[PDB]
Amino acid sequence: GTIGLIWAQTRAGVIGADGAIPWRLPEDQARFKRITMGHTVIMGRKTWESLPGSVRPLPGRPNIVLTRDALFEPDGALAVGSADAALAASDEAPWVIGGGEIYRLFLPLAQRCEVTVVEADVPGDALAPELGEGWVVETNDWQTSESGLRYQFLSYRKV
Ligand SMILES: NC(=O)c1ccc[n+]([C@@H]2O[C@H](COP(=O)([O-])OP(=O)(O)OC[C@H]3O[C@@H](n4cnc5c(N)ncnc54)[C@H](OP(=O)(O)O)[C@@H]3O)[C@@H](O)[C@H]2O)c1
Ligand SMILES: CCc1nc(N)nc(N)c1OCCCOc1ccccc1CCC(=O)O
Ligand SMILES: [Ca+2]
Repeated sequence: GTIGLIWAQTRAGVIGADGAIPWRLPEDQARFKRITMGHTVIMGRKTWESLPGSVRPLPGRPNIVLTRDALFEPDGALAVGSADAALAASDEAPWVIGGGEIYRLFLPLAQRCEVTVVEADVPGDALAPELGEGWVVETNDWQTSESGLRYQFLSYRKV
């Protein structure tokens, strides 16, 4: 089993504000879709609710949602009550897709983090997990989106 985390953050670590992602980055959406397609995706209940209805559930991927309500019913997805239960229901290579609470829950089990860093001085109430010792990453050139925002992809792997 290989657990991955995937997220997009500002340079300062912000990932969400008022239940949404406070920027638009189409190159990141395309990358996220390509990376996770065909894999189990694990998310917190608030992230399930932040999904636009047209992509809820995320198509072509088994959706798993963590909640403490044993009778929460995400149509087209599986609701589970614990990290162990989510992994027991996962395929061999699940991606943890947020949000802040769920990233911190699965980080100790993760083997890679696919991170998009965005150049945006925007505040928020949800933060990316802190990567301490144990990870190695190669830097990539910063890119400019058609939306005009500058962004960087980073692929962290466990040492
Ligand atoms: N930038 C990115 O890449 C990215 C990606 C995804 C989301 N986000 C943003 O992040 C924000 C959401 O993050 P968040 O931390 O607020 O919410 P979250 O982690 O997505 O969901 C939190 C919820 O998950 C459930 N949960 C948490 N710990 C649990 C546990 N141990 N066992 C079972 N269920 C558990 C609870 O649901 P119940 O209340 O139902 O019990 C809790 O309220 C949004 O603003 C979203 O836009 C950003
Ligand atoms: C694209 C946002 C995003 N980007 C990265 N790098 N990691 C995430 N965990 C993430 O969040 C996933 C949850 C929200 O996903 C969306 C939010 C708005 C529109 C579309 C999608 C996903 C679309 C798809 O994957 O088909
Ligand atoms: Ca129903």
